[PDB]
Amino acid sequence: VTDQLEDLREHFKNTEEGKALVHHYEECAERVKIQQQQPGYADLEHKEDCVEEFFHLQHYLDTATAPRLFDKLK
Amino acid sequence: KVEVNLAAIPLGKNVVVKWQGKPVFIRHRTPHEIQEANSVDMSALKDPQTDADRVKDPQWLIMLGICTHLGCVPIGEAGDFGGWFCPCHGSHYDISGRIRKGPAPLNLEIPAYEFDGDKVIVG
Amino acid sequence: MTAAEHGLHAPAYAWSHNGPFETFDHASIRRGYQVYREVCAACHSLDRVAWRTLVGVSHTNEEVRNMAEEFEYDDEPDEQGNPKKRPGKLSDYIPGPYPNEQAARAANQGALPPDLSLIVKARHGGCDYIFSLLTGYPDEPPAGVALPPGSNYNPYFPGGSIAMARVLFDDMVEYEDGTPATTSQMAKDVTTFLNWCAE
Amino acid sequence: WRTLVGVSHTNEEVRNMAEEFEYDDEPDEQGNPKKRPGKLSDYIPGPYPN
Amino acid sequence: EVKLQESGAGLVQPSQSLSLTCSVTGYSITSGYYWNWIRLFPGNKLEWVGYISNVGDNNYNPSLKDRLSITRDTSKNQFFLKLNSVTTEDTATYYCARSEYYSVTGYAMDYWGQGTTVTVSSAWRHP
Amino acid sequence: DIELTQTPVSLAASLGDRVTISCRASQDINNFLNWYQQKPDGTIKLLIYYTSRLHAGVPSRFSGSGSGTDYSLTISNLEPEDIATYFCQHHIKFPWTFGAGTKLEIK
Amino acid sequence: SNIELAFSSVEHIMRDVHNGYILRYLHANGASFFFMVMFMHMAKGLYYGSYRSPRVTLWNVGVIIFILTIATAFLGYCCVYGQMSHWGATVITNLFSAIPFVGNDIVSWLWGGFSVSNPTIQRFFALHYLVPFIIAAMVIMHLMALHIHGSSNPLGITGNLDRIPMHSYFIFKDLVTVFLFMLILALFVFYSPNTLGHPDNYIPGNPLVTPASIVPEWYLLPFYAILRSIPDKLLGVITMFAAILVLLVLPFTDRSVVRGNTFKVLSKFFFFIFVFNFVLLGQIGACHVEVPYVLMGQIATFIYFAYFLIIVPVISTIENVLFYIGRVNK
Ligand code: HEM
Ligand code: HEM
Ligand SMILES: O=C1C(O)=C([C@H]2CC[C@H](c3ccc(Cl)cc3)CC2)C(=O)c2ccccc21
Ligand code: FES
Repeated sequence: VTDQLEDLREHFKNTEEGKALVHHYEECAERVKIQQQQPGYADLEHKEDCVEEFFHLQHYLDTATAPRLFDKLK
Repeated sequence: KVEVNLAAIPLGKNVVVKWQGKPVFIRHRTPHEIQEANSVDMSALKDPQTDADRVKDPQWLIMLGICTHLGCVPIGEAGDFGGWFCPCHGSHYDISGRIRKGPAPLNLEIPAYEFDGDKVIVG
Repeated sequence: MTAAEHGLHAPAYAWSHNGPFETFDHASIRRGYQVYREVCAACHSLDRVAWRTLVGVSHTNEEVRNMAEEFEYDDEPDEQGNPKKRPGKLSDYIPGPYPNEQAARAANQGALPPDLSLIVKARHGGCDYIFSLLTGYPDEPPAGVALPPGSNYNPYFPGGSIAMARVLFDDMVEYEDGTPATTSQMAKDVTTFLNWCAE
Repeated sequence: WRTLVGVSHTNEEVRNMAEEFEYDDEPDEQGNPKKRPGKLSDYIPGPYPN
Repeated sequence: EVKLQESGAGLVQPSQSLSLTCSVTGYSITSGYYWNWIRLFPGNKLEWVGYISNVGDNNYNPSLKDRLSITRDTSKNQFFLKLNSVTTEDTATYYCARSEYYSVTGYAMDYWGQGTTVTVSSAWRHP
Repeated sequence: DIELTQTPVSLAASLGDRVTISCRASQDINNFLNWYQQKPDGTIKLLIYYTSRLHAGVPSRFSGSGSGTDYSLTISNLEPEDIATYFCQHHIKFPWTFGAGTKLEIK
Repeated sequence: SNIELAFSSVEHIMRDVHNGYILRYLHANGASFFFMVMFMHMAKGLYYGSYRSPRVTLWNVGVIIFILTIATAFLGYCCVYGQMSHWGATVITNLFSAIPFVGNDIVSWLWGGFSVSNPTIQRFFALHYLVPFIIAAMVIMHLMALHIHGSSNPLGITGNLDRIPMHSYFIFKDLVTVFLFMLILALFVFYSPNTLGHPDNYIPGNPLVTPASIVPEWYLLPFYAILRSIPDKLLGVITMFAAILVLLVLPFTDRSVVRGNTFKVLSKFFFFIFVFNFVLLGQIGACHVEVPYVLMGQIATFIYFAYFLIIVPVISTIENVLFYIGRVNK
């Protein structure tokens, strides 16, 4: 059994706005790598991260992975 | 009187312990952090005090986690001063445990303590 | 407040009991107890719930008498003045995994696993937030978030750094009735069971 | 024990008596018992365990 | 941050007075710790000159005690050298520094001036 | 006036390896010994206080130690450029006293 | 009321005592409705200018009652001994340090030891028993004042020309609000029992660890706000208490010549700024000491006291003069 939720999160990541938003994070996840190889990074002090992205994604997921999810369940 | 295992405290770890019904704060201070504390303007300060008086060895910050406003217990590694924030009425404390922003009139109190081996007797 | 310190808002799943006319799903509660027994009991006390209280809700009189006696509570001293054990009675409170606060932390990198009996009320969102923290352990701590040694990431916890590692991994519980022992079905139940426990 | 001090004895005199007995004490870091001598803060222990 | 800024005549004619000044910013002369003078000799060796404290008590070196006068202006957050009767023997780069004090770790100069080089000489310069 | 033996009298080293200056007091100084650092442009910094303890910023690869009357200053690798003359002072009493130094160039 | 059994015993009342959960949810939700209804009662007194002679003493006493009801409900909270309880009880005990010199000792006394400990929850239980009889004692003088002058009217003119007897009109009228009251209270009690409480309170109090969401009771919030608004300890305390006392000047600063905002446009208007400020002030209490919230908090607080002390006597004096020139010849 493909997890009733995992499966539902998947299907929604792969709609229009899912694509649009998984990307937005990737663009950021890449940008992070780039900033990390650099010298004296550990003393950059204001190091970017992509939690703000991440959360914008789950919100889109949640908003759909919630009123739907529960009927797949027992 | 109580006694802490100083070795069991990583460099940059906040440790709380039960003494006299209050909490006692012990941070293991990094040298960058030690510098922040002692490189500051005692006129930008409400209850102005030299970090080196507040501490015996600068590597060890040791104080009663009672917010000198109306006596809550400040959240660690918090605030706008690399110290502590008190969620009760927003008093901000710095990395030497002293008052920067907020209603608190005073710097987080320093208990009596003696070092001994790596055991500090907080009484 | 940064959305990272707050934790992400758990969504409005549609529970069996939500609504003014809705009894719990007792079948669901029954499952959660197993999901409770096999999984989280390893670490978590449920001290304000008594064996008898299960009877008529999730189980039947013996069904709970059985569970009850699988544990040796303390019992009044013999004629000499020396201890003794004894099995449980229905009159008892489901024993914690640990003998005190310390061994609870020793067994968890110095974390104090919350007694669960009251969890669905001692948290905002509650049923949802319980479900979501349990089905919301994502694979990796988001680009840039640097996680301490022995701590996991969760968007639904505040500041993600949760001292509880993920614990739902499909099928690790053998659902006695015979339901998809998933993780979003292992979870939805212990939530409905933990709901009961606090209310 | 303390209640004796100043009445029948002197501070140490009662500190002495006090510590001749091992009261229960909060568990170590592992979660296992321990004894400890008494303090003046204590109540003079009964001969029997129950 | 804290910063120390040297300023003064570094070309003094013998039998006169060497007179430097160390202006600070990012901490105060009258909070805490110690306010020092230290000279770096031609032969690349360092010597402690003296100090004024945070409440202005003068621990001088006794090699130079009969000859100097550390002081301060508190309105201006700065401390002063005045080495009387200068000989070429005194020719060296000069450094101001703040020295902390702890009970445990004792003293340490952790904030140093940028340097001001003096040369005792009877040469003439346009004032 | 407690005098300190700086040694070796400035010995250079190879680009990729360690080194270890040392101090030796004319008296018992009780770990009250700091280590300083003079980059050729003149600037002098703090590196080590109370025999063994880093100052803010000085990279963890710096070490230093000692006790009684004899003290070290062990570096880990001389890259990228630790090129400076490393003085040492006692502060057990007054007046305090630096060493000779120990200039550090490439071999 | 022992600090151990305390938190549990309430769970006991919840899990075990027959109808005990109904006992708790009613006690607690009820305390809230008490406070709503009391604000609406105090509202009504502002709007129609009840506080106004001959009813001053009537008014004043209600200010004493309102004080005793906050004192009462606070203690009843400290008796659950959850998280919000132990820290609530720390701060209120600590308001007394604000008192010059002796202040710390008062607090120590008042604590019966080093911290909000056991001799504390036990006295907080005992004082919780005592005080409600004091309110009732006081409700009697309050009703005595009410009695010798009788109620006012939504017209702020004299009653003495068209009186009718409380039985059976108002007895029956009052019965309508009563049932309605119970209905909403039933609604909360059975369906929304904690839609009014803070989840931090199902957590056993812990003296070493304050939470990081310190929202206090709603009916209390607007004061929490005012308290916080002041970056000074002594002054902040004073200003919190002053937020309630100031209510006693209201019969002097009302400069008008008529009792009642009813025929009073400029008065109505600010009266609802006052209401609405007061609610905002409350919203400010819930949010973190973040920006612009602090500065918003500060401005409301100003608006608050300014309404009694400034707006009202001003407006009402103006409003006298509009009433003159707005008719007469010369
Ligand atoms: C149905 C299964 C389980 C559930 C629903 C559950 C639930 C929870 C909850 C609600 C918290 C509270 C954190 C918060 O909300 O602030 C928590 C924390 C914790 N849990 Fe679990 N748990 C489960 C299983 C386990 C297991 C199997 C272990 C270890 C073997 C464990 C160890 C811990 C520890 C050490 C903490 C402390 C985390 C902290 O202090 O932030 N739990 N758990
Ligand atoms: C235990 C709390 C209280 C009780 C039992 C109570 C009772 C009453 C009753 C029965 C009346 C007559 C019905 C009515 O006019 O509403 C009244 C009116 C009044 N109350 Fe109270 N009250 C309480 C709180 C307060 C407070 C807190 C205040 C002021 C701070 C206050 C001031 C007044 C005034 C001035 C009137 C006259 C209203 C008018 O002229 O119509 N009361 N109260
Ligand atoms: O820090 C506070 C705090 O300051 C109050 C406040 C609320 C208003 C109280 C109040 C006392 C007296 C009066 Cl007349 C009015 C309000 C004062 C304490 C709380 O209720 C509280 C509750 C739980 C945790 C922390 C806190
Ligand atoms: S108690 Fe810390 S801010 Fe008021």
